[PDB]
Amino acid sequence: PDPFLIEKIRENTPCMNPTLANGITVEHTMTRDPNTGVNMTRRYIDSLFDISSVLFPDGFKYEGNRACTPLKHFEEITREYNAKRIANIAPTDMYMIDLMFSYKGEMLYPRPMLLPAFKRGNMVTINGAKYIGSPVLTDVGFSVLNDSIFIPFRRTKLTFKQTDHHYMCNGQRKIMYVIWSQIHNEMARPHIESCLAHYFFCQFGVTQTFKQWANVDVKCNIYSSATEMVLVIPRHQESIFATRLIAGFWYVVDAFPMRFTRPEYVDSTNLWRVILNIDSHLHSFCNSLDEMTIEELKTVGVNVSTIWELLYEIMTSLAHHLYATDIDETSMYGKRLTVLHYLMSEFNYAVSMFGYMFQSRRDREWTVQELNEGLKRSFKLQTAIKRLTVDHGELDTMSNPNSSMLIKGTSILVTQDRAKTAKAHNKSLINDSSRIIHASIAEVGQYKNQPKNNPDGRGRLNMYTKVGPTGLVERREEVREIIDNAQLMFRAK
Amino acid sequence: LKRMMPTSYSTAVANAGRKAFFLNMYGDDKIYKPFPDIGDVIRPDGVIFAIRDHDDDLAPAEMTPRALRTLDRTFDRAVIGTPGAKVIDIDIWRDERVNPSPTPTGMDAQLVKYHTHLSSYYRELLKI
Amino acid sequence: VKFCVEDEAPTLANLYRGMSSAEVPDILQAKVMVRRLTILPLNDATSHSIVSNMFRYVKSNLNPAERSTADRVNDKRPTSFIESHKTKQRVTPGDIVAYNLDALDVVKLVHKIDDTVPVELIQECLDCVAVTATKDIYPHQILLAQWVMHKAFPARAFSHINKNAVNHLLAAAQSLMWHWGFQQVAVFMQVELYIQIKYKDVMDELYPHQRQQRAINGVPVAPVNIAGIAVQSAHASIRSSNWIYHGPDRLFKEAEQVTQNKVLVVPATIKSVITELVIHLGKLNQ
Amino acid sequence: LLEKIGEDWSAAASVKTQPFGLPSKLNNADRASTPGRETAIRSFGESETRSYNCTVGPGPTAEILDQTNNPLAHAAVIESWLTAEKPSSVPVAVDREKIPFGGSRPVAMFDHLLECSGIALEYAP
Amino acid sequence: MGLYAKVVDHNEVHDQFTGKRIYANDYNTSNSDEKEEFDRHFYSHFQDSEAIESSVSCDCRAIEDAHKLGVICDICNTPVVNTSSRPIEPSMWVRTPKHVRSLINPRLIIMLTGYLVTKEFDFLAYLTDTSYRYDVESIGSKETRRKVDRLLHRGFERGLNHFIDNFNEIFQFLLDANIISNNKSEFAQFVAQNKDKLFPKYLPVPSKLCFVAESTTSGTYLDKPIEAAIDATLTFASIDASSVPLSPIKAQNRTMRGLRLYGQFYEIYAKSRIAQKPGLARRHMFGARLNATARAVITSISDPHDYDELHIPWGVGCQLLKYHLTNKLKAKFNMTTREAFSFVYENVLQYNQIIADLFKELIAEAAPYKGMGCTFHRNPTLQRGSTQQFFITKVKDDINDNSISMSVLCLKAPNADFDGDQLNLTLMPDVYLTKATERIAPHTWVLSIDEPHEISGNLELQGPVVETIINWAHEKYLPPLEEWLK
DNA sequence: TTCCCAAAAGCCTAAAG
DNA sequence: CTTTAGGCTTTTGGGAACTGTCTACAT
RNA sequence: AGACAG
Ligand SMILES: [Zn+2]
Repeated sequence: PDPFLIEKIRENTPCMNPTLANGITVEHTMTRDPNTGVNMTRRYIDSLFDISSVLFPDGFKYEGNRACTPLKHFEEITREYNAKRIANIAPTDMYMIDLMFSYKGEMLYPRPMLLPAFKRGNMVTINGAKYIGSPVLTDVGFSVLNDSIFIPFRRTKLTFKQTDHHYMCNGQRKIMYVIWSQIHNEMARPHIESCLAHYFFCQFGVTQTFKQWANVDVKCNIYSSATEMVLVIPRHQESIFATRLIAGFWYVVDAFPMRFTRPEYVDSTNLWRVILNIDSHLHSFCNSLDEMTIEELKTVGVNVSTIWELLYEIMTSLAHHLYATDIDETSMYGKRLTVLHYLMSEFNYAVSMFGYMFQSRRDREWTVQELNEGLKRSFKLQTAIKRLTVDHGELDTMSNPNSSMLIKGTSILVTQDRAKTAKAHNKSLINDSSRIIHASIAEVGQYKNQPKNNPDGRGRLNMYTKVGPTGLVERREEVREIIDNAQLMFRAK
Repeated sequence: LKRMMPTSYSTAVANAGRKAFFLNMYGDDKIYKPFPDIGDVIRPDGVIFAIRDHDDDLAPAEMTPRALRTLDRTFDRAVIGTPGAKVIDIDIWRDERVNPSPTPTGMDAQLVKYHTHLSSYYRELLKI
Repeated sequence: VKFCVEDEAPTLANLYRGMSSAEVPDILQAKVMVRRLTILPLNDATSHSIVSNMFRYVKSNLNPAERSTADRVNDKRPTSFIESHKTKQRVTPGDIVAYNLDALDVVKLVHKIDDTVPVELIQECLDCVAVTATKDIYPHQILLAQWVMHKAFPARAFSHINKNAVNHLLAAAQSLMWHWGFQQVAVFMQVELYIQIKYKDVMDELYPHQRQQRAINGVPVAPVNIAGIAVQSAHASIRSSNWIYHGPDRLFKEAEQVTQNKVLVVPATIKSVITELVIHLGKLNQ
Repeated sequence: LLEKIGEDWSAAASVKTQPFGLPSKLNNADRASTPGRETAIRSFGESETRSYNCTVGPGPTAEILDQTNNPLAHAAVIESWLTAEKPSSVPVAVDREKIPFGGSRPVAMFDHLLECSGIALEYAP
Repeated sequence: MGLYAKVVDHNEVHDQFTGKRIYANDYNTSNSDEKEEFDRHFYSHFQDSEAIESSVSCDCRAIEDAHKLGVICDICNTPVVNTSSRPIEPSMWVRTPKHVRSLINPRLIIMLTGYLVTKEFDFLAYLTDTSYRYDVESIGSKETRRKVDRLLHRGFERGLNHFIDNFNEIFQFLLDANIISNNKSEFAQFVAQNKDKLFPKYLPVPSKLCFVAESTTSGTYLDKPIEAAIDATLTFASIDASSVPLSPIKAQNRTMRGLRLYGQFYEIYAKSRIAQKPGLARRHMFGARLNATARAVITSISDPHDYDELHIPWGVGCQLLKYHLTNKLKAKFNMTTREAFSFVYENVLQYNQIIADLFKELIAEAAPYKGMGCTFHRNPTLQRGSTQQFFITKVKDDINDNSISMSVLCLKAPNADFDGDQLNLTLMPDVYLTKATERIAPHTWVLSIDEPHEISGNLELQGPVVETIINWAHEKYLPPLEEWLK
């Protein structure tokens, strides 16, 4: 070929994204700060421990983690363990850190752990097998699905659904949406579902709830059941949130009311808890909000600081997403390209369980022996790796007969349902409003690149995608123009 | 089709300890060679290792120089690759802290050779 | 216681042881018672208571396982259920059928070993097999037949082929021994129940692959030839018990060992004859 | 050029058997030990045995599945191949008088398991 | 005439065994020796994840030779039989304890479990054993509560001996009011016709091959359903492994517990290891893993040929016709069978004139046929043409051709296109099987199965041939008829 | 996972001693 | 009048393509 | 049970 021709072809060609071509997992896992030499995984571990540090008994400080010497790495991998110094001969690309805690200024036994040590091109070698580490396209703060607001926490994976209900106002029948959410996992007379207003009435008094979350008063315009009790509200101080509370109240009361004899007991709390008495579950739900969720909700445009504020926002501001949603599940803009949160799901779960089962024992003095036993039983060597090859669907087996990492290696995205992969499910992908055509594919993902994994364009990643810091999918302006028009046609009626 | 010849890289793994010993497939009566050297060519019948189970009572039957060269398709364990395929390299792992060496004397020449080279390489890495 | 146881559951483990448851418761218761118661214381317171313680114781025881690893019970989750366990057999059955049909002939295999063998010896050995097939086959016979016939018949097949094939191979090996001159060992082939300096040097030259031995009290020891221990095993097997001869009368007369009582007296210088047989096999092979 | 270039052909006159007599899959060490794969292909599935039972009488199909399932029948087939002046065009592979039907391992297992429950499938009289 | 199920009298099977009868009652367990003997009789063990070498062996792994066939092993008092052809017989037996009248047939237990056993109450358990705890006020149903009340008011004794001895009256009461409520006529007739076979004295514990334990690094892999069976047997062991002899009521309770464990085991095993998509009936009883079978990419011959003509390649021909080549080598050349296998395997990846001549002579000696008869399968098997007979005619001399020259005409009968699809090939080992397969030969799908007098569309010529015929016939190489005449 | 479809549970209503 | 039969509505559970290759698996 | 081939 003419060298000048190749030069002009290069000049008249847009370059790809070095962030995405060289491996986005590489950047989000194995990138060192210049001020201090610390990987992204190490910083993520420090962030998780700093978040969980609120649950320490005043002196169990988490000092940090260090990088283990390969001398110590080999000594710790190959332990005695009943007179058999067992070693696994395999490439097994890994690196060891040690988490160090402090108690009143004195060191404990450091807990060593192993970490994947991704290579360029999203490549790892685990137990002698070459795996490809793909990012997971996640929703930033919460997802809107067919009829649901799906919000994940560190522990729970909650879903906010809604139904319709009837109530009489001024003698005329009216219909309002009641928003519910099953939270007691063991849960799975008309059968009803746990309304959010039911949780409000279970925690606070009914009059207390109305006064605290609205400028509305309650007696015992007029609101009454359909098919006794009477709730009277000032003629001018009305709101949609108060009406939703009334609808949820009647939804929880109309089917049950064999336990309602004196209406004044409705202002109490034990009666509502009986109607729903797992006070441990109630307290976990109350203190079931963490820093990462709050930060993500702030990023999206919500101002949650307490879970009750979250319930108020969902009941008043985010309920718009339940019946007529401005955003759509079909698109892929405004989404994160998360890697660590899914790779370290095992480690995140281990840290959470350690914290909870450590706070739940006692609030008394802690001995060094008991702390060491807890750390030994919590932070093992392969805590974050035992389930990498079986429980994580973002790590696939590499079978690329090419020298190019773009075509199959570095351009794979995995949906959350396909990311877990522990379900072993098949949604049939046809009767799904999620997998509809959207112009977002053309900018995020590759249409006409249709593997049997995801036959639509969401399976792979568009290599020119503009992705900013912290793995947020940004929108390139220019093509956006054309893209906008296409979207309208996709919804032509 | 000559212009389109894919290149295929393959790895053959064989374990020989107290269970079995390598046969002689790339050496004459004088020189014992279990597997091809680096840069060597596999036999016209692609066969490597061909390890035979170790039995003392069958010594004058399956340990004579003719029996070592001869391969019985049944009762022996060979790894069969593409014939004429040039050998890229060999990786040798040895457990050197067994007082009775399971491999009888004579059939550990190339093994010790490559293991010594690899040991020097890793020792130099460790020294660095 | 128862219751416681128842509650627781148881586981398985327881168963383981065985036882038843128832027873346881018772035882436781016883234881417681024883233881416681016783122781315681018562018173115281512280312590514791017683118751517581117782318761625781128862638871523780128851558871144980826791404490222481091993010796624990795990319920595997099983592309079907019968073939869910990875435990195969080392040998294809068709190879065994072929080796049976092969060993059913003796003249071809004998001429494969040595072309210069009279057929009258083969006929006498087959006539003796026609009577000897009722009784049992003993390990020394199989070992000698494996040693003598490996240039035409694999040794390990002797552990898979049927009894009639083993009897025919014993007849062929006895004929080969009788022709070679090792009549004493040939006598010990179709039977019913009822190393010197020059040899060492020659066998070491013929069998350069020798078993390594443990260093005694720190000082390393010289290796021991595997053919030597095989010869010792055959010698011990032959001297294990007394025997009744069921074979050709001509070979029995040539053996220079005749006893009025219906017992096959083992010659004092039998290990030397076995060593000579092994030396002849080694010379023939290499 | 693409992958799936071939070289995965699996021709097997006779396949090594499990202790419970039935052909099995090939483990890595035992699959990399033969020139070309030596797998026992499941060319008689439910659909294939349906087509055979319908197009041909169930007799020959049961005979094929008995030769495959019963190790003695397969040994007889190989013996017939080896002990014939013409290995091709063998008059009868398995002499059913010497080897009667009903010796197939899966069917014997099924019948024994039912008999341990107190039942047995038998033809109507 | 059909195929129905028949109840088997376990007493007849026990009497017809006439061999080494060892009972599971006499395993006191709780010690190394008896536990090891029980593990030898039960628990077919695979010590390591490695291929075994004992083609023929006894119950113990001590007689590794195969010529000792039918020799009773002194250690086990069991004859030596082929491992693959080992007879499938009940491993153990269970007899009635010293204070139990008889044993209930497991089929009867499973049949009664469908109706008597209920979530809110276990009628069979209440009727049979005494150590059953229940609360009447805890019954959250109404029909079940009424059934329980009626049963309580009737007032039967809760002993196993009473249940067995007075089974007629108890069963009639179960029929009468509401207890089964369906299939009354069939079940009553079944009980009336096979009453004697429902209470056998002896009960067989299934074969050693039924229960598999595979020991390996990280423990000993077992199955789930086996567990139930184990418990049942262990229960009967605990009947006799008691320091203090059990009272007759306790013996009846333990016997009923063991019988219920057997019933649960058989139900679960029939639901899981047979009924499921992978299993015994739907995986092995109707075809699995043929021998003398090959599978290869279909590349064909675009040459003047026959439709019943197939070309198996060098490697497939050598491995598939392994014993045919061995027979030819032994018959012609003074070669031992070991040398024959060595030659054949050595010359699979390499070409020679001798083996090619042997293939040609085999195909020629297949006299009243084009070659060696065989069946050819395309998956999924939808139509008659998915499976079709062909005749092998020539192994290809090119070692690089791992291809299978099926005829062009027979392509449309399956959905076979040369886009990189592997098809299956089964070698017919008999002339009788070839004659039987002649009904699956391609000439059977010529006539359309959906049109009265029409040849099926599967016989239509392929694309290139049709286009060639078009470009030849439909050409203006002559003037029109009027101009041709004028 | 979600849709198919049969079988057992459960419920109101009705007929005979 | 009391005590069960009968048929309709709920709830639950087994089941959901064929062949072949490869991949995963102790603490 | 995930991918791939048809
Ligand atoms: Zn035995």
